[PDB]
Amino acid sequence: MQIYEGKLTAEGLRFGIVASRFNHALVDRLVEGAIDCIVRHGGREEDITLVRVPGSWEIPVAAGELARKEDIDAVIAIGVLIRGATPHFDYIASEVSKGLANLSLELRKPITFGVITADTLEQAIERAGTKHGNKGWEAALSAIEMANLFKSLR
Amino acid sequence: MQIYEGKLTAEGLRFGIVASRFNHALVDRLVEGAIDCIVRHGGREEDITLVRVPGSWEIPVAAGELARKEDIDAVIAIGVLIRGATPHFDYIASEVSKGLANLSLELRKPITFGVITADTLEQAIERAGTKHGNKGWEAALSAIEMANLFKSLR
Amino acid sequence: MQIYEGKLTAEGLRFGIVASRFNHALVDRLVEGAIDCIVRHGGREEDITLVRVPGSWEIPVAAGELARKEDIDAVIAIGVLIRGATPHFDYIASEVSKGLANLSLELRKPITFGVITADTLEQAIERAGTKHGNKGWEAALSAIEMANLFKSLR
Amino acid sequence: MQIYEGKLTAEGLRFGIVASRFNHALVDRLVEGAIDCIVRHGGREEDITLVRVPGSWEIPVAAGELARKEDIDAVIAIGVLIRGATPHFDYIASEVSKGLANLSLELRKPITFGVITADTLEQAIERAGTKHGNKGWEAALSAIEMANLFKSLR
Amino acid sequence: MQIYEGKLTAEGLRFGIVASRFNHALVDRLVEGAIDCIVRHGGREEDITLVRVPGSWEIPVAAGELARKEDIDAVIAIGVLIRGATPHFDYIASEVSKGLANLSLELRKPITFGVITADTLEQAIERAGTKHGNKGWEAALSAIEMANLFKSLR
Amino acid sequence: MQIYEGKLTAEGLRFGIVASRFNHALVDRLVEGAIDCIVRHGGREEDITLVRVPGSWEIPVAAGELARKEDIDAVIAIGVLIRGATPHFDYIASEVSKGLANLSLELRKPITFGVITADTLEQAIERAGTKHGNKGWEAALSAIEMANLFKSLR
Amino acid sequence: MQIYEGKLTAEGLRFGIVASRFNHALVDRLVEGAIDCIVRHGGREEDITLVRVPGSWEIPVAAGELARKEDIDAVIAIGVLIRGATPHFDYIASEVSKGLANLSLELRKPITFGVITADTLEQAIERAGTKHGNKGWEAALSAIEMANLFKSLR
Repeated sequence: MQIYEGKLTAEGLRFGIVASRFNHALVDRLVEGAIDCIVRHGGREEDITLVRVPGSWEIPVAAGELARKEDIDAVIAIGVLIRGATPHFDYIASEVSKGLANLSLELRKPITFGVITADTLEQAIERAGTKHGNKGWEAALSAIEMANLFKSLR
Repeated sequence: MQIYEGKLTAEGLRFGIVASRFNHALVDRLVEGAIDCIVRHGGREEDITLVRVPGSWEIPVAAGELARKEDIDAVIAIGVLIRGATPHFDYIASEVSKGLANLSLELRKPITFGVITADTLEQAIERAGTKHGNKGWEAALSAIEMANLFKSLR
Repeated sequence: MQIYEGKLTAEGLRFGIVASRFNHALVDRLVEGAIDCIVRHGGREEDITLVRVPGSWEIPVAAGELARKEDIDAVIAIGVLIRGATPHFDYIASEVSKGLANLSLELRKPITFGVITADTLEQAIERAGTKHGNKGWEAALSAIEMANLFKSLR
Repeated sequence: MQIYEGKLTAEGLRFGIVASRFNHALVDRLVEGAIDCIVRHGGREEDITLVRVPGSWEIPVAAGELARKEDIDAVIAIGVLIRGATPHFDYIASEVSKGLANLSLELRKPITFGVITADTLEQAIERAGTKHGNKGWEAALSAIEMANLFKSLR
Repeated sequence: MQIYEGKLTAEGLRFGIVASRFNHALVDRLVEGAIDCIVRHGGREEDITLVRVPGSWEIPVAAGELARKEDIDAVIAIGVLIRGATPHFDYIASEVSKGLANLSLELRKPITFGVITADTLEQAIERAGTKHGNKGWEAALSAIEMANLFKSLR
Repeated sequence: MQIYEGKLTAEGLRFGIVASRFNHALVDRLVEGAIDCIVRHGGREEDITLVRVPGSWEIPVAAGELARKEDIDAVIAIGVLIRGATPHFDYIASEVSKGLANLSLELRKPITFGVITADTLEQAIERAGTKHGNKGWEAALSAIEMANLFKSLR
Repeated sequence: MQIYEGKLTAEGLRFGIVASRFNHALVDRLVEGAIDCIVRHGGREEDITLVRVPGSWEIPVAAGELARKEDIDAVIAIGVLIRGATPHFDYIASEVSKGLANLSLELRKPITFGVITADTLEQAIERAGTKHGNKGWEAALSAIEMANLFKSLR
């Protein structure tokens, strides 16, 4: 059988991170976790490009610029959405996830989903470096794997 | 009437399988079922390409690379999503299904959906080689049929 | 006012029918109804092309091949989805409807929706040749009208 | 500041109306409303093109043909969907709205949404020329404004 | 086996329609439906004879005159009965259905039943061109089939 | 289309009225209403023939004599049934309506149904010249229309 | 038949608007809506006369002065009443509506009713440029139609 897979060593890999600023007390923990994952898997901090945008709505259009760079191997999208009183959350979460997924297919380049979409603040806290882990660290680990996979698959 | 259909013998057919790693104790049973269905329908194991990706989110972008290969007749997407506490599942399930369906139409090549989308762990276990069958085996059987069909349709 | 409309006589019209095999005891009644509608409206059975696929998921990619044929005036998509225990139904029904609607716009050719999307088995039986009619007959009648319409509109 | 807006006089404007036939006792009041709004705003009835299609599902593909005409300034989509027993309504309403919205962007031409999407028959009756007005008349007024706006914006 | 059936093309067929005036806001949609079905199946509008009578009670005696015409191939009976406070409805619906059924047998000529017999106003509205279709259109389609059938059977 | 209808002017028309005597305090108001309708629509009182019978049961056999007269253009049947304690009402109401409907078809002559069939005395009072109108006036108006119709239809 | 109607183009039309000041946060949205409706239907802002009065009670006497002007084609009355704790609202709403209706008849000149009469503050907000529209815009549209009508009717 032909088997393709990505290892988890990040030597020589170059990452773009797009991180929104809303809910920054939680997004900043996700960014810390993504950078930590990259660096302790052997990626250099100098080969990370960090783009900041105001809210999760603006993540896609910035990720589309970063993922078009030839010297970016994968993009990690980071943000925190917490449901408020209206259906606003539904439309933002829907379009942020659709836009990143579409951009990954269009550009044929891994874009990983480090965006929390929580009903409650407690759930967001749990996923931003407390009892359910750190979704930024997880999205960066996925991006390492996918960049390594794409060195033979793409 | 002109009637087009695919038979279920897999001699000479070449398959791509993209299988995510999350929930691997269940995904691995789906992969076993897909390979068994191919091989005991006459397909050779050497004509299977298996691509591993970290999560269901990353299945589409890998399936788009595999489906673009001229020597792949059909792609079988395999993964297991189980709803958690937040709406995350909804956005991942929505984009994985949308991306695979879109890629199948864009590339005019059968891509079959062996991805469980369960509300509970019990429902995923049921569909991964226990009391409700094996969705990997089912998605491979669909891909056999579709690849045969496309020998005259495409 | 300029008024465009399609009549319901099917002389000289050529139809493609894509029908899935899952829930075949019901889909086969929808296929009977579509062929009967075409033939008793004056269409010839020789000018029907029937393509079988395993499940509703595979309808779109087969319909995209049939709709691209220059000698097919309209495509009728036929299948039966019944909700199960998990959200699987939602993702399949969503992508089958999206893919067919998208193909119709991309290819500028009528593709009619004879796909039952039922919560219960009883509702599917009602719509497959019993007390609420036959959705295959209805989708064929719509395709007759739209093909005649497009003789002047397209 | 530069300010662009459309007035509501319809002299010289040319409209396409696509109206489905299902629920025709209500759709026909919406069509009456749209024509009345155009004509009493100064538009000529001869400058209306009316296309009939069988159901709301078929509105998009017909609107795509009408909106491509160089001599059509805006398209008004008219139809009535009323929820039935199954989830069918959800998929039809979803793709009709998606397809019109997408066509408007692709063709860079206003397409207005005079499609009722009601849970009950009572709600549809209210919106088709009774206590909550006439959605046909409203979609026509929007299309007059948009066609005038696009004489300077487009 | 000898098989007799009628097709649904209406070329050269000549219809009588008897339509009562009570509940005319609904009956008039049934009449619209019957004429539309005839005409778009290929029947000429000039070959329709429309007789108006005051109530459903008077439909039979008028249908008896129309069905005796040698140049009428089938009669379509159209009316709307809605149950009131007394048992009146029962006696009217009973004799209207009995009288049409008896006339069809006595005159050996198809007479189709496009008469709504509803418990509620809502039910009548549903059946006169809204969510349960148009009983006029249905009774016309039956009369087209029956007139064609009788060209070989009678 | 050929269109047959009756106007509501009664000049030269000749009517037979058969009215029972039971519940005469109510039937006599129905008779007043029928004569008033005829006369103020231009019919002459001299061209009315009134036949009295004891009960609603006897209306049909008397109406069959009046309808056979060559110089009677239409017959109006008038009576009031009110449900009692036993099923008697059901059998009388059933046979009176059946007999009148049958005679109209046999004799090919309009016979209109001005017979109240009420569950309560209050419902009969409502329909005999109070809050729900006068069923004798209504049956006479129907007979005027049908006699004028039959001048061209019969 | 002779048919008189007003179109909705406002070229050359001259309007008087009488608007009270109580509940001005809402009345001022109604005034914006009336002026916008006039101007975007082709009326000139220079041909509007606006009269301010303290409360709805004072609208009639000011409207009677404006309606008597030979160069005013129609008057639009604008104000917002919201029920308070006492029956005061009833007497004010009753006399404002009576006075305007009476003046319109006495002076034979259209006076349109853009006065909200609400039980609650929420209902007034809904009708002053939010979810149930803008009653000032609606009263202006009615005044445009009636002024055009009276060019031939008066």
